[PDB]
Amino acid sequence: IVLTQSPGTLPGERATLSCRASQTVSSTSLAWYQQKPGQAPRLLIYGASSRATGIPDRFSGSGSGTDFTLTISRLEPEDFAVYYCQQHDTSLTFGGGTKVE
Amino acid sequence: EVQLVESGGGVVQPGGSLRLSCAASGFTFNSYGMHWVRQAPGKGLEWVAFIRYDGGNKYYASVKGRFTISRDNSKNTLYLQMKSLRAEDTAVYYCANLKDSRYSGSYYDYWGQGTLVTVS
Amino acid sequence: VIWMTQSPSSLSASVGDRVTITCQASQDIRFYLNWYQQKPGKAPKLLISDASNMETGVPSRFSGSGSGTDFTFTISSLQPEDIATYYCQQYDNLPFTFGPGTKV
Amino acid sequence: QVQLVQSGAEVKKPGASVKVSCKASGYPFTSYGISWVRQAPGQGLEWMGWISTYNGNTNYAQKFQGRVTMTTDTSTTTGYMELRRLRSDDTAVYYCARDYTRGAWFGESLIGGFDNWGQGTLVTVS
Amino acid sequence: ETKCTLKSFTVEKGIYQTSNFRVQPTESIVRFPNITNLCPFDEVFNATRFASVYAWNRKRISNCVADYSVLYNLTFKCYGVSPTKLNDLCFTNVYADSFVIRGDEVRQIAPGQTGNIADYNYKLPDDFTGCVIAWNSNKLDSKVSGNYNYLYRLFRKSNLKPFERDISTEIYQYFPLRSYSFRPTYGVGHQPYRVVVLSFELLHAPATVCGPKKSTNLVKNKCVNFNFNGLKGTGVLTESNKKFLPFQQFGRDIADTTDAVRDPQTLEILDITPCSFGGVSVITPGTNTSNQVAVLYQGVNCTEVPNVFQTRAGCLIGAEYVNNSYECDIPIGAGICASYQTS
Amino acid sequence: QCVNLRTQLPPAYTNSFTRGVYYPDKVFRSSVLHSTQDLFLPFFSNVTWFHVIKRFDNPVLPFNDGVYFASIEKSNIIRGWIFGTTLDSKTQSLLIVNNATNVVIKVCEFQFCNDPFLDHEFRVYSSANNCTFEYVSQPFLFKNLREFVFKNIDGYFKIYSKHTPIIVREPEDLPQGFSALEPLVDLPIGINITRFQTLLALHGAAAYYVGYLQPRTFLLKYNENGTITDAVDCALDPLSETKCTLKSFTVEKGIYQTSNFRVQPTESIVRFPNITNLCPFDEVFNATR
Ligand SMILES: *[C@@H]1O[C@H](CO)[C@@H](O)[C@H](O)[C@H]1NC(C)=O
Ligand SMILES: *[C@@H]1O[C@H](CO)[C@@H](O)[C@H](O)[C@H]1NC(C)=O
Ligand SMILES: *[C@@H]1O[C@H](CO)[C@@H](O)[C@H](O)[C@H]1NC(C)=O
Ligand SMILES: *[C@@H]1O[C@H](CO)[C@@H](O)[C@H](O)[C@H]1NC(C)=O
Ligand SMILES: *[C@@H]1O[C@H](CO)[C@@H](O)[C@H](O)[C@H]1NC(C)=O
Ligand SMILES: *[C@@H]1O[C@H](CO)[C@@H](O)[C@H](O)[C@H]1NC(C)=O
Ligand SMILES: *[C@@H]1O[C@H](CO)[C@@H](O)[C@H](O)[C@H]1NC(C)=O
Ligand SMILES: *[C@@H]1O[C@H](CO)[C@@H](O)[C@H](O)[C@H]1NC(C)=O
Ligand SMILES: *[C@@H]1O[C@H](CO)[C@@H](O)[C@H](O)[C@H]1NC(C)=O
Ligand SMILES: *[C@@H]1O[C@H](CO)[C@@H](O)[C@H](O)[C@H]1NC(C)=O
Ligand SMILES: *[C@@H]1O[C@H](CO)[C@@H](O)[C@H](O)[C@H]1NC(C)=O
Ligand SMILES: *[C@@H]1O[C@H](CO)[C@@H](O)[C@H](O)[C@H]1NC(C)=O
Ligand SMILES: *[C@@H]1O[C@H](CO)[C@@H](O)[C@H](O)[C@H]1NC(C)=O
Repeated sequence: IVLTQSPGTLPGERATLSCRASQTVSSTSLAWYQQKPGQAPRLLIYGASSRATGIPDRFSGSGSGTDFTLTISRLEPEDFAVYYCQQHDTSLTFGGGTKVE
Repeated sequence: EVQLVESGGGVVQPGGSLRLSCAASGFTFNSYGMHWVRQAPGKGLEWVAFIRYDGGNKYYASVKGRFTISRDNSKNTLYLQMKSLRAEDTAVYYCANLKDSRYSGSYYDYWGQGTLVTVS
Repeated sequence: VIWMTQSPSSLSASVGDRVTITCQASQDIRFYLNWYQQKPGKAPKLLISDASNMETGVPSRFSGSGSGTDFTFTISSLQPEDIATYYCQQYDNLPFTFGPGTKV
Repeated sequence: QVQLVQSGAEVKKPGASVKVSCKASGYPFTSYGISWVRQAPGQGLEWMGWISTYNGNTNYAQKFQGRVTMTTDTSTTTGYMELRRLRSDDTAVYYCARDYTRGAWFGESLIGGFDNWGQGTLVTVS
Repeated sequence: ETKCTLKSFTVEKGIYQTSNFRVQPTESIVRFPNITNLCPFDEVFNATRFASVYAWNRKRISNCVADYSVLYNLTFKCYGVSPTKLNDLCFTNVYADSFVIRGDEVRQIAPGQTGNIADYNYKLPDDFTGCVIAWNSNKLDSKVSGNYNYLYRLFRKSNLKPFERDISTEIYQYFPLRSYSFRPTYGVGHQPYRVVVLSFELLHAPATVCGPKKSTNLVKNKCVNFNFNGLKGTGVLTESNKKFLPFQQFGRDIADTTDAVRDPQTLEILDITPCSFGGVSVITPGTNTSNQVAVLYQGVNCTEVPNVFQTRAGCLIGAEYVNNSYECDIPIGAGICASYQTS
Repeated sequence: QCVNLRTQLPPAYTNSFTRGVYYPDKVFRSSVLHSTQDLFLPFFSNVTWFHVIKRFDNPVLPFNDGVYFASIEKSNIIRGWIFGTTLDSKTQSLLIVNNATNVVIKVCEFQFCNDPFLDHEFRVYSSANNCTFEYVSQPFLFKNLREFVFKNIDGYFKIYSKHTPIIVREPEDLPQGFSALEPLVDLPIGINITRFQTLLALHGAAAYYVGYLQPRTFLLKYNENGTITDAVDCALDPLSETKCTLKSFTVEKGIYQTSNFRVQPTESIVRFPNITNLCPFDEVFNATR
């Protein structure tokens, strides 16, 4: 399944990131990741909704069908990073990646 | 080649006794259990007795209480001691190693030629 | 003690005919049955073990099957060399027993 | 207190193979699987494959089906990956992660993601 | 004490044994092997997909440590067993049966019950031993257009036997299976529930699944009550110079007495002795002259017992040792005698 | 695919002498003589000698009450064993096979080949059905002398083993000396083993020996480091009997009473009055009134 993200490139303001699948992806099989410069990616959202342990409450995900999003209620100086969407409904793939700037 | 040779047959009187023996060669006699089987003229095969490889446990058929089975693994010889012989015990006595996946474990089936015992 | 019986006790067949012999146990002996063939003046020869396993050297025309109490021995095509008395024997438990014997 | 520690950077020639290790601690090794993901300079995350630490079962991405081999050692609680026939296009940072997306005992999909990641091993081909 | 032992309001000059010195244990040292392999409950309960009730799925659990805390931590009804005791039981097998049903059908997953699930889809035996766990999965399984992936059997010519499965599609003299069609707009009774039934098999056989155990820290050079992986006893634990083989767990003396053990977690060898003990004797002049006494602790060290003199016979307390020499009066042993002297 | 690979030769025999002693339990003992009763290979017994040279002995043998197995080689030809009853698709069988990196032990309904072997691939069986047991660990396996004891008690298949280097002697017999076998693995399988067969790998010379265990009493000597260095078979001869009674590998000059002589009965004699009338219980219990 192909995952397309937008915008290519997007403190204190609300941010929204989108990920659209070419095929239906179960909520149980979708997740979001964050990658800071010089660091490995970390898990933020799993099951399309639940937060990973250690993740601040300002991070929340949701969606259904082919349309899923990740929302940051308020951008902090440390929230400027590249975000990725993932699905493992079929095999396992990652999206192109969307940059917050 | 594998051989089993019965001997000690002959003619005895009722109430008498006779000791039969079977000499084994060509195989690991001392690792196998052994059977005695008899066949009277005009009849089918009748199982008589069985002894385990170590000469420990013994089993008997119609003959229990009269016949005793034993072996000597240093001579590769199987014995059958028959006491209180009756006219009904007239038969050809065979020693055998019967193929048995449950008790003796033998994977090969061997028979002797048989020795005739007559009681009269 | 498990009692063994065979049927028919005697059968008449020509060369090329199909021959079947039935062995029946009074008790369930699963698949622990031996089949023997005895020619006059000779010790019994084992043909089949564990109900259906053929002994090495036994012609492919011989076969058998069955489980529990009802077992069958078959000769797909009787040969002139197949005239003998056939016995079934159980070794599920001691004492071991042979059937009456079937005359071919 | 889960940690994943990978080997340092390697430099290889075209046609050579590279072996990348990942030492795991802070959790029961046989309760979680091991996944591998690589990231080339300027690129996103590409999945290479997965291995079960419990039964040795694997699931590889088609791209590396004939090139990558994954193994585990439960006595040293360490994962290993080998990538054969390296090309210049294989220059990337190779990461290990703890897998909670597929079960190690049953092989069925789980509700989760890759939570713990190693620091990444840089492999250069030239 | 001496007067009572001898049944006399009078005591003659001499030494008498009246009692025994024994050191009591002050702690409880419990040691077990640490878990290396754990039962995959996580991979059963946190699965993305559950089987249909008409075709329920069985996963086998074996050769593992069964930690049930998580199930308590997150419907939970146990039959024949308490949910708070599962942590200290062993089983020969554990079987997890997973399926999806309606909320109103949850009551059918129990022994002695009847209904179209109990009778045609998933039957438990009247003597069922195990635990039934269920939770609301509306957020995951329900769909706006309707989730038709989950099916149940409505028609059959007979009822099921315990743990029987029937997934045939033969036409009933009707098509035997019908969809649930789960939706987020349904009331609770019609919402989907994920059910996992944990069957506990107990046979006259070696266990393959056991829960974990409580343990404490190791204490040495003190009198304690100890248990090393079931190896019970009381005494003082010390290091050891014994050379155990790689497979040996404990050792015994010539009297077939356990005198050393291997620690389950540190794999070190510890020596074991009984806590200090010995006889207690009272040394006294005749009560017609004096009521003064001295007490000898036989074979005991003066620092173990709690005018203190240490002799080969034990620790003598209450008598004053002098460097003089007299004829023996009340003998103690090893060349030492006691006497009542001049105040 | 099963491949049918011969003539049948008579067995050779060798002298076991003092070998086959294993640690009876997992208990440390030291500086002590311990008396135990268990299944041991009898001292100075007759052991069957098989050859792998163009002849490859691999017959199906009885398991009886336990098997002592030993082999001497360099090429690692003997790599596994099959244990079972009918050794076909009708029953569960135990397959133990070693390879370069690990050992695989599994119990399944295997349909074994008429003459099974390894070919470095498995040509041991043609097919297998639903397995009940699986286990994987490290490999079990001057010339290399490898000795094993296989016991099957209360469902547990217990394996003891020892590996030592030996000097090559021309007679190519069993070496003298005392070496105790340590426990290797204890498998909770629960199957009935009555027959076994040795699996050879093809691609050299090797030989192996088979003996059978008996219920006997032994006196075992544990040294300072809890190692068994000697043993006495209390049922070998009158001298060993005295040594066991006096709990000493050393007997002082004198006369000792160690046992009892007793003649056994040889016949069963049953004598009752000759009565042909049967007791009328029927006419008491089945009465109308
Ligand atoms: C259990 O204890 C041993 C030795 O102390 C240690 O090496 C091992 O890693 C521990 N296992 C776990 C899961 O912590
Ligand atoms: C399912 O996963 C969550 C998140 O890691 C965990 O908190 C929960 O305990 C797991 N459930 C079970 C039964 O393990
Ligand atoms: C007790 O002491 C008195 C002297 O005060 C003496 O006369 C008497 O005989 C003594 N009695 C005994 C039993 O020693
Ligand atoms: C008594 O304790 C002291 C002090 O530790 C020690 O030096 C002495 O040898 C001990 N004597 C005996 C009999 O234990
Ligand atoms: C006895 O004399 C020694 C010196 O030789 C001294 O150390 C010790 O304390 C004396 N004991 C008594 C009771 O006077
Ligand atoms: C080996 O013998 C069997 C019959 O028992 C036969 O089916 C098989 O094809 C033979 N194997 C080969 C390679 O011919
Ligand atoms: C069997 O052992 C006996 C000693 O009891 C020995 O005399 C005999 O020669 C041995 N048999 C063979 C074939 O070596
Ligand atoms: C040895 O057996 C194991 C388990 O079947 C297998 O994974 C491994 O590749 C085998 N080794 C060789 C050299 O075949
Ligand atoms: C499963 O095992 C049973 C014996 O208990 C056997 O009859 C059945 O055929 C086996 N199933 C399969 C698919 O082989
Ligand atoms: C194993 O042998 C025992 C004793 O004869 C028997 O009772 C048991 O049923 C056998 N097991 C099997 C599977 O045949
Ligand atoms: C016991 O082991 C030590 C080495 O730790 C060795 O020096 C000593 O000789 C051994 N004792 C015996 C009787 O073998
Ligand atoms: C039967 O018993 C009677 C005594 O009551 C005896 O005289 C008779 O001889 C016996 N019969 C036989 C055959 O011994
Ligand atoms: C009574 O008669 C019946 C019928 O013949 C029989 O079955 C039963 O055993 C008899 N009862 C007794 C004590 O003989």
